[PDB]
Amino acid sequence: AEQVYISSLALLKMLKHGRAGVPMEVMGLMLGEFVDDYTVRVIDVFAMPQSGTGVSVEAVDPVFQAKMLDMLKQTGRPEMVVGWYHSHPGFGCWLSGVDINTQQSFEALSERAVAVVVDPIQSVKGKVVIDAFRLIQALIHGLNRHYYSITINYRKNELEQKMLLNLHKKSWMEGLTLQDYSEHCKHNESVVKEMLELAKNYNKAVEEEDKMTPEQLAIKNVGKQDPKRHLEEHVDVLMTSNIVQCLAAMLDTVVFK
Amino acid sequence: ALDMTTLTIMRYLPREVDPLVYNMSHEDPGNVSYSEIGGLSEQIRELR
Amino acid sequence: DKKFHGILDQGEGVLIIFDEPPVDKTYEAALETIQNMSKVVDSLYNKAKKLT
Amino acid sequence: HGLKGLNSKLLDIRSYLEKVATGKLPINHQIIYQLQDVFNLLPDVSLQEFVKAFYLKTNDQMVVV
Amino acid sequence: LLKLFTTMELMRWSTLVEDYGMELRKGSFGSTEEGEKRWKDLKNRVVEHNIRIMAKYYTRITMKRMAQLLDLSVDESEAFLSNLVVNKTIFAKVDRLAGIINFQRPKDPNNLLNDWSQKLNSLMSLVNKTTHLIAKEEMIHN
Repeated sequence: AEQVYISSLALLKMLKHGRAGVPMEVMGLMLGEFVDDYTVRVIDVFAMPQSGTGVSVEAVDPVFQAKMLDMLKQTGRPEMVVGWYHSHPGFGCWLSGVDINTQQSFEALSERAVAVVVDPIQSVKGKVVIDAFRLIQALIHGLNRHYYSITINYRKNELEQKMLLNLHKKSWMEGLTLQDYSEHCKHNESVVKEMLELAKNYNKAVEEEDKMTPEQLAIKNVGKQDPKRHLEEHVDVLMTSNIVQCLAAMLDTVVFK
Repeated sequence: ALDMTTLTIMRYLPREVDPLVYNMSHEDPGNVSYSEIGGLSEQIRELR
Repeated sequence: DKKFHGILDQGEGVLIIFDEPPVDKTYEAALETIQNMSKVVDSLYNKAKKLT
Repeated sequence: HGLKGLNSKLLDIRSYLEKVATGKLPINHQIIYQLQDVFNLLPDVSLQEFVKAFYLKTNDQMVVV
Repeated sequence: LLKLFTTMELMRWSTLVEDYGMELRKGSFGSTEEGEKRWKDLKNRVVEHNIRIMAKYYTRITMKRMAQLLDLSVDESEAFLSNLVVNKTIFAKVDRLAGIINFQRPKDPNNLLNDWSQKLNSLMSLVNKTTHLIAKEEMIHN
Protein backbone atom coordinates (compact mmCIF):
# COMPACT_ATOMS: atom_id res chain seq x y z
CA ALA A 1 0.00 0.00 0.00
CA GLU A 2 2.98 2.26 0.62
CA GLN A 3 4.55 3.92 -2.39
CA VAL A 4 6.99 6.45 -3.74
CA TYR A 5 6.63 8.82 -6.66
CA ILE A 6 9.81 9.50 -8.58
CA SER A 7 9.78 12.58 -10.78
CA SER A 8 11.19 12.27 -14.27
CA LEU A 9 14.25 14.50 -13.77
CA ALA A 10 15.12 12.38 -10.75
CA LEU A 11 14.99 9.15 -12.70
CA LEU A 12 17.01 10.43 -15.64
CA LYS A 13 19.71 12.02 -13.44
CA MET A 14 19.72 8.70 -11.62
CA LEU A 15 20.27 6.44 -14.62
CA LYS A 16 22.76 8.89 -16.03
CA HIS A 17 25.01 8.93 -12.98
CA GLY A 18 24.69 5.18 -12.55
CA ARG A 19 25.47 4.42 -16.18
CA ALA A 20 28.40 6.81 -15.93
CA GLY A 21 29.96 5.18 -12.90
CA VAL A 22 30.13 1.60 -14.15
CA PRO A 23 31.19 -0.34 -12.36
CA MET A 24 31.91 1.27 -9.01
CA GLU A 25 28.65 1.40 -7.05
CA VAL A 26 28.19 5.18 -6.96
CA MET A 27 25.77 6.89 -4.61
CA GLY A 28 23.77 10.03 -4.08
CA LEU A 29 20.97 11.62 -2.15
CA MET A 30 17.30 12.06 -2.72
CA LEU A 31 15.29 15.22 -2.15
CA GLY A 32 11.60 15.07 -1.51
CA GLU A 33 8.78 15.15 0.97
CA PHE A 34 6.72 12.66 2.97
CA VAL A 35 3.06 13.16 2.08
CA ASP A 36 1.55 10.70 4.54
CA ASP A 37 2.48 7.40 6.11
CA TYR A 38 1.66 5.80 2.74
CA THR A 39 3.81 7.95 0.47
CA VAL A 40 7.26 9.36 -0.21
CA ARG A 41 7.82 11.80 -3.06
CA VAL A 42 11.21 12.29 -4.63
CA ILE A 43 11.40 15.37 -6.79
CA ASP A 44 15.18 15.93 -6.89
CA VAL A 45 18.55 14.22 -6.68
CA PHE A 46 22.20 15.19 -6.43
CA ALA A 47 25.30 13.06 -6.84
CA MET A 48 27.79 12.14 -4.17
CA PRO A 49 31.51 12.01 -5.04
CA GLN A 50 33.47 8.79 -5.29
CA SER A 51 36.13 7.40 -2.98
CA GLY A 52 38.95 4.85 -2.83
CA THR A 53 36.20 2.53 -1.62
CA GLY A 54 32.66 1.61 -2.68
CA VAL A 55 29.50 3.07 -1.20
CA SER A 56 29.40 3.17 2.59
CA VAL A 57 28.54 5.38 5.54
CA GLU A 58 31.47 7.80 5.40
CA ALA A 59 31.04 7.93 1.62
CA VAL A 60 28.34 10.40 2.57
CA ASP A 61 30.15 13.71 2.72
CA PRO A 62 28.70 16.22 5.15
CA VAL A 63 30.73 19.17 3.81
CA PHE A 64 29.70 18.33 0.27
CA GLN A 65 26.13 17.67 1.36
CA ALA A 66 25.25 20.88 3.20
CA LYS A 67 27.45 22.75 0.73
CA MET A 68 24.98 21.54 -1.88
CA LEU A 69 21.97 22.05 0.38
CA ASP A 70 22.27 25.81 0.90
CA MET A 71 23.33 26.18 -2.71
CA LEU A 72 20.00 24.72 -3.66
CA LYS A 73 18.21 26.83 -1.04
CA GLN A 74 19.21 29.86 -3.07
CA THR A 75 17.39 28.15 -5.95
CA GLY A 76 14.30 27.29 -3.91
CA ARG A 77 14.73 23.53 -4.09
CA PRO A 78 14.29 23.21 -0.33
CA GLU A 79 13.36 19.65 0.63
CA MET A 80 14.32 16.96 3.11
CA VAL A 81 16.82 14.26 2.35
CA VAL A 82 14.31 11.45 1.98
CA GLY A 83 16.48 8.59 0.79
CA TRP A 84 19.66 7.72 -0.97
CA TYR A 85 20.27 6.13 -4.31
CA HIS A 86 22.90 3.73 -5.12
CA SER A 87 23.69 1.23 -7.82
CA HIS A 88 24.50 -2.44 -7.99
CA PRO A 89 25.52 -2.81 -11.62
CA GLY A 90 25.05 -6.32 -12.90
CA PHE A 91 23.99 -7.72 -9.54
CA GLY A 92 20.31 -6.82 -9.64
CA CYS A 93 18.46 -4.90 -6.97
CA TRP A 94 19.11 -5.83 -3.33
CA LEU A 95 20.94 -4.49 -0.29
CA SER A 96 24.15 -5.98 0.88
CA GLY A 97 24.62 -5.94 4.65
CA VAL A 98 26.98 -3.05 4.09
CA ASP A 99 24.15 -1.37 2.23
CA ILE A 100 22.05 -2.16 5.31
CA ASN A 101 24.21 -0.50 7.96
CA THR A 102 24.24 2.69 5.97
CA GLN A 103 20.49 2.44 5.51
CA GLN A 104 20.29 2.45 9.32
CA SER A 105 22.48 5.51 9.45
CA PHE A 106 19.61 6.97 7.41
CA GLU A 107 16.99 5.48 9.72
CA ALA A 108 18.11 7.45 12.77
CA LEU A 109 17.99 10.60 10.63
CA SER A 110 14.39 9.91 9.60
CA GLU A 111 12.44 6.75 10.33
CA ARG A 112 10.79 6.80 6.91
CA ALA A 113 13.95 7.21 4.84
CA VAL A 114 14.19 4.74 1.98
CA ALA A 115 16.86 3.00 -0.02
CA VAL A 116 16.86 3.14 -3.78
CA VAL A 117 18.92 0.67 -5.77
CA VAL A 118 19.45 1.28 -9.47
CA ASP A 119 21.02 -1.26 -11.77
CA PRO A 120 22.54 0.48 -14.75
CA ILE A 121 23.71 -2.30 -17.03
CA GLN A 122 20.89 -4.83 -17.01
CA SER A 123 18.32 -2.04 -17.05
CA VAL A 124 17.06 -2.59 -20.56
CA LYS A 125 15.58 0.00 -22.89
CA GLY A 126 12.10 -1.35 -22.20
CA LYS A 127 11.15 -1.37 -18.53
CA VAL A 128 13.92 0.30 -16.56
CA VAL A 129 14.83 -1.68 -13.47
CA ILE A 130 14.60 0.32 -10.28
CA ASP A 131 13.95 -0.62 -6.71
CA ALA A 132 13.15 1.22 -3.52
CA PHE A 133 12.62 -0.28 -0.11
CA ARG A 134 13.62 -0.18 3.53
CA LEU A 135 14.73 -2.38 6.37
CA ILE A 136 13.13 -4.08 9.36
CA GLN A 137 17.39 -13.49 -6.65
CA ALA A 138 17.02 -10.93 -3.87
CA LEU A 139 15.68 -13.51 -1.41
CA ILE A 140 19.23 -14.88 -1.13
CA HIS A 141 19.93 -11.68 0.81
CA GLY A 142 16.70 -11.86 2.76
CA LEU A 143 14.49 -9.66 0.64
CA ASN A 144 11.84 -10.16 3.27
CA ARG A 145 14.11 -11.06 6.19
CA HIS A 146 16.25 -8.06 7.07
CA TYR A 147 14.34 -5.61 4.92
CA TYR A 148 11.25 -5.31 2.74
CA SER A 149 10.33 -4.04 -0.71
CA ILE A 150 8.30 -0.97 -1.65
CA THR A 151 6.50 0.28 -4.75
CA ILE A 152 7.25 3.05 -7.22
CA ASN A 153 5.47 5.43 -9.59
CA TYR A 154 6.35 8.56 -11.57
CA ARG A 155 4.92 12.07 -11.32
CA LYS A 156 4.34 13.39 -14.83
CA ASN A 157 3.52 16.39 -16.98
CA GLU A 158 1.94 16.66 -20.43
CA LEU A 159 4.96 18.78 -21.51
CA GLU A 160 7.84 16.78 -20.13
CA GLN A 161 6.58 14.01 -22.36
CA LYS A 162 6.25 16.48 -25.24
CA MET A 163 9.93 17.30 -25.04
CA LEU A 164 10.76 13.62 -24.90
CA LEU A 165 8.71 12.89 -28.05
CA ASN A 166 11.10 14.90 -30.23
CA LEU A 167 13.85 12.69 -28.77
CA HIS A 168 13.54 10.20 -31.65
CA LYS A 169 12.27 12.82 -34.10
CA LYS A 170 14.13 14.13 -37.17
CA SER A 171 15.58 17.50 -38.21
CA TRP A 172 14.03 20.49 -39.93
CA MET A 173 15.42 20.58 -43.48
CA GLU A 174 14.48 16.91 -43.25
CA GLY A 175 11.62 15.43 -45.28
CA LEU A 176 12.60 17.35 -48.40
CA THR A 177 16.09 15.87 -48.51
CA LEU A 178 16.87 13.55 -51.41
CA GLN A 179 19.72 11.11 -50.74
CA ASP A 180 22.34 10.85 -53.50
CA TYR A 181 20.48 9.24 -56.40
CA SER A 182 23.36 7.60 -58.22
CA GLU A 183 24.34 6.08 -54.89
CA HIS A 184 20.77 4.91 -54.37
CA CYS A 185 20.77 3.15 -57.73
CA LYS A 186 23.52 0.88 -56.39
CA HIS A 187 21.18 -0.31 -53.65
CA ASN A 188 18.59 -1.36 -56.21
CA GLU A 189 21.20 -2.79 -58.61
CA SER A 190 23.34 -4.27 -55.85
CA VAL A 191 20.40 -5.19 -53.61
CA VAL A 192 18.45 -6.84 -56.42
CA LYS A 193 21.58 -8.69 -57.50
CA GLU A 194 22.18 -10.13 -54.07
CA MET A 195 18.54 -11.27 -54.08
CA LEU A 196 18.93 -12.96 -57.41
CA GLU A 197 21.40 -15.45 -55.98
CA LEU A 198 18.79 -16.05 -53.27
CA ALA A 199 15.93 -16.56 -55.69
CA LYS A 200 17.50 -19.93 -56.60
CA ASN A 201 17.92 -20.73 -52.90
CA TYR A 202 14.20 -20.42 -52.27
CA ASN A 203 13.66 -22.65 -55.30
CA LYS A 204 15.94 -25.33 -53.93
CA ALA A 205 14.35 -25.18 -50.49
CA VAL A 206 10.85 -25.60 -51.92
CA GLU A 207 11.90 -28.50 -54.19
CA GLU A 208 13.74 -30.09 -51.25
CA GLU A 209 11.94 -29.55 -47.94
CA ASP A 210 8.84 -30.11 -50.08
CA LYS A 211 9.19 -33.70 -48.83
CA MET A 212 9.91 -33.49 -45.04
CA THR A 213 8.60 -32.36 -41.50
CA PRO A 214 9.44 -29.76 -38.79
CA GLU A 215 11.84 -31.86 -36.70
CA GLN A 216 13.74 -32.70 -39.89
CA LEU A 217 13.29 -28.99 -40.70
CA ALA A 218 15.32 -27.75 -37.70
CA ILE A 219 18.27 -29.76 -38.96
CA LYS A 220 18.09 -27.92 -42.30
CA ASN A 221 17.27 -24.33 -41.36
CA VAL A 222 19.15 -24.00 -37.87
CA GLY A 223 22.18 -24.84 -39.99
CA LYS A 224 21.94 -22.60 -43.03
CA GLN A 225 20.03 -19.51 -44.09
CA ASP A 226 16.70 -20.27 -45.71
CA PRO A 227 16.13 -17.83 -48.55
CA LYS A 228 12.57 -17.14 -47.41
CA ARG A 229 13.27 -14.50 -44.75
CA HIS A 230 15.82 -13.08 -47.17
CA LEU A 231 13.51 -12.39 -50.08
CA GLU A 232 10.75 -11.02 -47.87
CA GLU A 233 13.14 -9.00 -45.73
CA HIS A 234 15.16 -7.89 -48.74
CA VAL A 235 12.03 -6.72 -50.54
CA ASP A 236 11.34 -4.52 -47.52
CA VAL A 237 14.28 -2.22 -48.22
CA LEU A 238 13.59 -1.96 -51.96
CA MET A 239 9.90 -1.30 -51.34
CA THR A 240 9.95 1.46 -48.74
CA SER A 241 13.34 2.91 -49.64
CA ASN A 242 12.25 3.24 -53.26
CA ILE A 243 8.82 4.61 -52.38
CA VAL A 244 10.28 7.29 -50.12
CA GLN A 245 12.79 8.28 -52.78
CA CYS A 246 10.11 8.21 -55.51
CA LEU A 247 7.71 10.13 -53.30
CA ALA A 248 10.31 12.67 -52.21
CA ALA A 249 11.01 13.61 -55.82
CA MET A 250 7.33 13.80 -56.72
CA LEU A 251 7.01 16.50 -54.06
CA ASP A 252 10.19 18.41 -54.73
CA THR A 253 9.33 18.76 -58.41
CA VAL A 254 5.79 20.08 -57.87
CA VAL A 255 6.33 21.86 -54.55
CA PHE A 256 9.77 23.39 -55.14
CA LYS A 257 9.30 25.53 -58.25
CA ALA B 1 42.50 -5.87 -14.55
CA LEU B 2 39.02 -7.32 -14.38
CA ASP B 3 36.11 -7.11 -12.01
CA MET B 4 34.99 -9.82 -9.60
CA THR B 5 31.25 -9.15 -9.92
CA THR B 6 30.69 -6.50 -12.56
CA LEU B 7 33.29 -8.59 -14.34
CA THR B 8 34.51 -5.71 -16.47
CA ILE B 9 37.83 -4.06 -16.90
CA MET B 10 39.16 -2.90 -13.60
CA ARG B 11 42.32 -1.48 -15.16
CA TYR B 12 44.65 -2.66 -17.89
CA LEU B 13 48.13 -3.73 -16.79
CA PRO B 14 51.37 -4.60 -18.58
CA ARG B 15 52.97 -7.94 -19.57
CA GLU B 16 54.02 -9.64 -16.33
CA VAL B 17 57.04 -11.93 -16.13
CA ASP B 18 56.11 -14.53 -13.56
CA PRO B 19 58.16 -15.22 -10.47
CA LEU B 20 60.81 -17.05 -12.51
CA VAL B 21 62.03 -14.36 -14.87
CA TYR B 22 63.30 -12.41 -11.86
CA ASN B 23 65.59 -15.11 -10.51
CA MET B 24 67.32 -15.40 -13.91
CA SER B 25 67.04 -11.68 -14.59
CA HIS B 26 67.57 -9.31 -11.69
CA GLU B 27 68.92 -12.07 -9.44
CA ASP B 28 71.74 -14.16 -10.79
CA PRO B 29 74.56 -11.81 -9.80
CA GLY B 30 77.70 -12.58 -11.88
CA ASN B 31 81.12 -12.35 -10.19
CA VAL B 32 84.57 -11.00 -11.06
CA SER B 33 85.28 -9.94 -14.65
CA TYR B 34 86.76 -12.23 -17.30
CA SER B 35 90.29 -11.66 -16.03
CA GLU B 36 89.39 -13.91 -13.10
CA ILE B 37 89.87 -16.88 -15.41
CA GLY B 38 91.56 -17.77 -18.63
CA GLY B 39 94.10 -20.25 -19.88
CA LEU B 40 92.77 -19.78 -23.44
CA SER B 41 91.95 -16.25 -24.59
CA GLU B 42 90.48 -18.38 -27.38
CA GLN B 43 86.84 -18.51 -26.28
CA ILE B 44 87.12 -15.46 -24.04
CA ARG B 45 87.88 -13.32 -27.16
CA GLU B 46 85.91 -15.59 -29.48
CA LEU B 47 82.73 -15.30 -27.45
CA ARG B 48 83.17 -11.61 -26.72
CA ASP C 1 33.78 -5.86 -84.27
CA LYS C 2 32.14 -3.64 -81.63
CA LYS C 3 35.45 -1.93 -80.89
CA PHE C 4 34.56 1.77 -80.74
CA HIS C 5 30.76 2.06 -81.16
CA GLY C 6 30.09 4.36 -84.12
CA ILE C 7 28.81 4.38 -87.68
CA LEU C 8 30.07 5.47 -91.11
CA ASP C 9 28.06 7.81 -93.30
CA GLN C 10 29.42 7.27 -96.78
CA GLY C 11 27.04 9.82 -98.27
CA GLU C 12 28.95 12.71 -96.76
CA GLY C 13 32.23 10.84 -96.22
CA VAL C 14 31.85 11.11 -92.46
CA LEU C 15 32.53 8.95 -89.46
CA ILE C 16 30.34 9.22 -86.38
CA ILE C 17 31.43 7.99 -82.98
CA PHE C 18 29.19 7.36 -80.01
CA ASP C 19 29.75 7.02 -76.25
CA GLU C 20 27.70 3.94 -75.35
CA PRO C 21 27.31 2.93 -71.68
CA PRO C 22 23.58 2.23 -71.20
CA VAL C 23 23.40 -1.60 -70.97
CA ASP C 24 21.98 -1.25 -67.49
CA LYS C 25 22.86 -3.81 -64.86
CA THR C 26 19.79 -3.37 -62.64
CA TYR C 27 17.27 -4.23 -65.31
CA GLU C 28 19.48 -7.23 -66.17
CA ALA C 29 19.38 -8.64 -62.64
CA ALA C 30 15.63 -7.97 -62.62
CA LEU C 31 15.17 -10.10 -65.74
CA GLU C 32 17.35 -12.82 -64.23
CA THR C 33 15.23 -12.77 -61.07
CA ILE C 34 12.14 -13.33 -63.20
CA GLN C 35 13.78 -16.49 -64.55
CA ASN C 36 14.59 -17.98 -61.12
CA MET C 37 11.05 -17.14 -60.01
CA SER C 38 9.49 -18.64 -63.12
CA LYS C 39 11.22 -21.86 -61.95
CA VAL C 40 10.04 -21.49 -58.36
CA VAL C 41 6.44 -21.06 -59.40
CA ASP C 42 6.39 -24.35 -61.26
CA SER C 43 7.95 -26.14 -58.32
CA LEU C 44 5.47 -24.48 -55.96
CA TYR C 45 2.53 -25.72 -58.03
CA ASN C 46 4.06 -29.18 -58.15
CA LYS C 47 3.24 -29.40 -54.42
CA ALA C 48 -0.20 -27.78 -54.72
CA LYS C 49 -1.69 -30.45 -57.02
CA LYS C 50 -0.45 -32.90 -54.39
CA LEU C 51 -1.92 -31.00 -51.43
CA THR C 52 -5.13 -30.36 -53.39
CA HIS D 1 6.31 16.99 -40.89
CA GLY D 2 8.90 18.68 -43.11
CA LEU D 3 6.13 20.20 -45.39
CA LYS D 4 4.45 21.75 -42.36
CA GLY D 5 7.88 23.09 -41.38
CA LEU D 6 8.42 24.71 -44.79
CA ASN D 7 5.06 26.49 -44.88
CA SER D 8 6.00 28.02 -41.53
CA LYS D 9 9.30 29.53 -42.61
CA LEU D 10 7.73 31.05 -45.71
CA LEU D 11 5.06 32.79 -43.57
CA ASP D 12 7.84 34.19 -41.42
CA ILE D 13 9.69 35.75 -44.29
CA ARG D 14 6.45 36.95 -45.89
CA SER D 15 4.87 39.01 -43.12
CA TYR D 16 8.30 40.20 -42.06
CA LEU D 17 8.88 41.78 -45.47
CA GLU D 18 5.50 43.38 -44.89
CA LYS D 19 6.95 44.82 -41.67
CA VAL D 20 9.73 45.84 -43.88
CA ALA D 21 7.21 47.77 -45.96
CA THR D 22 5.33 48.73 -42.78
CA GLY D 23 6.92 47.68 -39.48
CA LYS D 24 9.41 50.47 -39.99
CA LEU D 25 11.56 48.10 -42.07
CA PRO D 26 15.10 49.44 -41.66
CA ILE D 27 16.67 47.86 -44.77
CA ASN D 28 18.65 44.68 -44.04
CA HIS D 29 19.98 44.67 -47.59
CA GLN D 30 21.72 41.53 -46.30
CA ILE D 31 18.46 39.64 -46.00
CA ILE D 32 16.97 40.79 -49.28
CA TYR D 33 20.12 39.63 -51.06
CA GLN D 34 19.54 36.18 -49.56
CA LEU D 35 15.90 36.11 -50.60
CA GLN D 36 16.92 36.89 -54.15
CA ASP D 37 19.48 34.11 -53.91
CA VAL D 38 16.60 31.90 -52.84
CA PHE D 39 14.78 32.73 -56.03
CA ASN D 40 17.86 32.34 -58.21
CA LEU D 41 18.24 28.85 -56.76
CA LEU D 42 14.62 28.03 -57.53
CA PRO D 43 14.57 25.04 -59.78
CA ASP D 44 12.43 25.98 -62.61
CA VAL D 45 11.53 24.28 -65.40
CA SER D 46 9.56 21.41 -66.68
CA LEU D 47 12.35 21.73 -69.31
CA GLN D 48 12.84 19.06 -71.98
CA GLU D 49 15.92 18.23 -69.90
CA PHE D 50 14.38 17.60 -66.46
CA VAL D 51 11.19 16.09 -67.92
CA LYS D 52 13.50 13.33 -69.16
CA ALA D 53 15.71 13.00 -66.06
CA PHE D 54 12.79 12.40 -63.69
CA TYR D 55 11.20 10.14 -66.30
CA LEU D 56 14.29 8.00 -66.78
CA LYS D 57 14.63 7.83 -63.02
CA THR D 58 11.05 6.93 -62.16
CA ASN D 59 11.22 3.96 -64.51
CA ASP D 60 14.27 2.56 -62.68
CA GLN D 61 12.13 2.75 -59.54
CA MET D 62 9.31 0.87 -61.25
CA VAL D 63 11.62 -2.01 -62.20
CA VAL D 64 12.73 -2.36 -58.58
CA VAL D 65 9.14 -2.16 -57.37
CA LEU E 1 53.82 37.27 -65.36
CA LEU E 2 52.81 35.24 -62.33
CA LYS E 3 49.75 37.40 -61.86
CA LEU E 4 49.15 36.76 -65.55
CA PHE E 5 48.93 33.00 -65.12
CA THR E 6 46.96 33.14 -61.91
CA THR E 7 43.95 34.98 -63.33
CA MET E 8 41.58 33.34 -65.80
CA GLU E 9 41.54 35.13 -69.14
CA LEU E 10 42.72 34.78 -72.72
CA MET E 11 46.47 35.18 -73.16
CA ARG E 12 46.96 36.37 -76.73
CA TRP E 13 50.54 35.19 -77.25
CA SER E 14 51.94 38.08 -79.28
CA THR E 15 51.34 40.81 -76.71
CA LEU E 16 53.02 38.63 -74.10
CA VAL E 17 56.11 38.07 -76.25
CA GLU E 18 56.34 41.76 -77.06
CA ASP E 19 56.02 42.99 -73.49
CA TYR E 20 58.16 40.45 -71.70
CA GLY E 21 60.75 39.17 -74.59
CA MET E 22 63.36 41.78 -73.78
CA GLU E 23 63.24 41.54 -69.98
CA LEU E 24 63.35 37.75 -70.18
CA ARG E 25 66.26 37.49 -72.59
CA LYS E 26 68.40 39.90 -70.55
CA GLY E 27 68.62 37.45 -67.56
CA SER E 28 71.76 35.22 -67.42
CA PHE E 29 65.40 31.29 -72.14
CA GLY E 30 68.95 31.42 -73.48
CA SER E 31 70.36 30.28 -76.81
CA THR E 32 68.55 28.34 -79.54
CA GLU E 33 69.58 24.99 -78.06
CA GLU E 34 68.74 23.81 -74.54
CA GLY E 35 67.49 27.22 -73.43
CA GLU E 36 65.71 28.20 -76.64
CA LYS E 37 63.84 24.92 -76.24
CA ARG E 38 61.94 26.63 -73.43
CA TRP E 39 60.42 29.06 -75.93
CA LYS E 40 58.38 26.20 -77.39
CA ASP E 41 57.17 25.05 -73.99
CA LEU E 42 56.05 28.54 -73.06
CA LYS E 43 53.93 28.55 -76.19
CA ASN E 44 52.50 25.19 -75.15
CA ARG E 45 51.66 26.41 -71.63
CA VAL E 46 49.95 29.36 -73.20
CA VAL E 47 47.80 27.14 -75.41
CA GLU E 48 46.98 24.85 -72.49
CA HIS E 49 46.07 28.01 -70.62
CA ASN E 50 43.56 29.50 -73.02
CA ILE E 51 42.13 26.13 -73.92
CA ARG E 52 42.13 25.58 -70.14
CA ILE E 53 39.88 28.58 -69.44
CA MET E 54 37.57 28.32 -72.45
CA ALA E 55 36.56 25.02 -70.92
CA LYS E 56 35.34 27.06 -67.98
CA TYR E 57 33.10 29.67 -69.55
CA TYR E 58 32.01 28.49 -72.99
CA THR E 59 29.48 25.66 -72.95
CA ARG E 60 29.87 25.11 -76.70
CA ILE E 61 32.32 26.61 -79.12
CA THR E 62 32.94 26.71 -82.86
CA MET E 63 36.08 26.30 -84.98
CA LYS E 64 37.13 29.46 -86.80
CA ARG E 65 36.40 31.77 -83.86
CA MET E 66 38.15 29.31 -81.56
CA ALA E 67 41.24 29.44 -83.76
CA GLN E 68 41.08 33.23 -83.67
CA LEU E 69 40.83 33.14 -79.87
CA LEU E 70 43.81 30.77 -79.71
CA ASP E 71 45.55 32.64 -82.55
CA LEU E 72 46.61 29.30 -84.03
CA SER E 73 44.80 28.11 -87.16
CA VAL E 74 42.65 24.97 -87.52
CA ASP E 75 45.72 22.75 -87.19
CA GLU E 76 47.66 24.22 -84.26
CA SER E 77 44.33 23.94 -82.43
CA GLU E 78 43.10 20.44 -83.32
CA ALA E 79 46.59 19.28 -82.40
CA PHE E 80 46.66 21.10 -79.06
CA LEU E 81 43.20 19.78 -78.21
CA SER E 82 44.09 16.23 -79.24
CA ASN E 83 47.19 16.17 -77.03
CA LEU E 84 45.15 17.55 -74.13
CA VAL E 85 42.44 14.91 -74.52
CA VAL E 86 44.98 12.16 -75.16
CA ASN E 87 46.94 12.95 -72.03
CA LYS E 88 43.53 14.17 -70.87
CA THR E 89 43.21 17.76 -69.67
CA ILE E 90 39.70 18.59 -70.81
CA PHE E 91 36.54 16.93 -72.00
CA ALA E 92 35.90 18.24 -75.49
CA LYS E 93 34.39 16.42 -78.39
CA VAL E 94 34.52 17.68 -81.88
CA ASP E 95 32.29 17.81 -84.63
CA ARG E 96 34.64 17.89 -87.58
CA LEU E 97 32.83 18.90 -90.72
CA ALA E 98 34.25 22.47 -90.54
CA GLY E 99 32.13 23.15 -87.49
CA ILE E 100 32.22 22.87 -83.78
CA ILE E 101 34.26 21.99 -80.78
CA ASN E 102 32.04 20.76 -77.96
CA PHE E 103 33.37 21.14 -74.41
CA GLN E 104 30.42 20.01 -72.29
CA ARG E 105 30.90 16.83 -70.29
CA PRO E 106 28.52 13.92 -70.94
CA LYS E 107 26.23 13.75 -67.87
CA ASP E 108 23.21 11.45 -67.50
CA PRO E 109 19.78 11.95 -65.98
CA ASN E 110 21.49 11.02 -62.74
CA ASN E 111 24.02 13.82 -63.06
CA LEU E 112 21.36 16.44 -63.83
CA LEU E 113 19.34 15.18 -60.90
CA ASN E 114 22.30 15.59 -58.54
CA ASP E 115 22.45 19.29 -59.41
CA TRP E 116 18.74 19.64 -58.67
CA SER E 117 18.97 17.65 -55.45
CA GLN E 118 22.01 19.71 -54.44
CA LYS E 119 20.24 22.95 -55.32
CA LEU E 120 17.25 22.03 -53.15
CA ASN E 121 19.51 21.41 -50.17
CA SER E 122 21.40 24.69 -50.54
CA LEU E 123 18.08 26.54 -50.76
CA MET E 124 16.97 25.07 -47.43
CA SER E 125 19.90 26.70 -45.68
CA LEU E 126 18.89 29.99 -47.39
CA VAL E 127 15.35 29.42 -46.14
CA ASN E 128 16.77 28.30 -42.64
CA LYS E 129 19.61 30.84 -42.28
CA THR E 130 17.35 33.47 -43.61
CA THR E 131 14.88 32.83 -40.57
CA HIS E 132 17.33 33.98 -37.54
CA LEU E 133 17.98 37.31 -39.23
CA ILE E 134 14.24 38.01 -39.44
CA ALA E 135 13.94 37.17 -35.75
CA LYS E 136 17.14 38.94 -34.70
CA GLU E 137 15.66 42.18 -36.01
CA GLU E 138 12.28 41.70 -34.30
CA MET E 139 14.06 41.26 -30.96
CA ILE E 140 16.54 44.07 -31.61
CA HIS E 141 13.88 46.22 -33.32
CA ASN E 142 10.27 45.74 -32.17
